[PDB]
Amino acid sequence: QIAAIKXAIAAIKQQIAAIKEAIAAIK
Amino acid sequence: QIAAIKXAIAAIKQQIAAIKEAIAAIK
Amino acid sequence: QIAAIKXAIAAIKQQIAAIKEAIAAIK
Ligand SMILES: [Cu+2]
Ligand SMILES: [Cu+2]
Ligand SMILES: [Cu+2]
Repeated sequence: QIAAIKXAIAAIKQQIAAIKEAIAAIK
Repeated sequence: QIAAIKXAIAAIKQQIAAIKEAIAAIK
Repeated sequence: QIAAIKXAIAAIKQQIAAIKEAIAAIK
């Protein structure tokens, strides 16, 4: 369960980076 | 504590999906 | 490990709030 939480957070970090890039390009 | 972490991640997944939709509509 | 997961989630919550503000200003 703890390793699954760590994996989910790792995928979320990746999506956050992509979202910020997209918003940065617009701005 | 572990179940609280799982709940927080579930809410974050939901917000990520809504953010990507909004950015997708703009793009 | 559990406290590290809690810290990572706290930083993610902060980034989500900033992302939603930026998207809200655009919309
Ligand atoms: Cu990786
Ligand atoms: Cu649900
Ligand atoms: Cu703080």
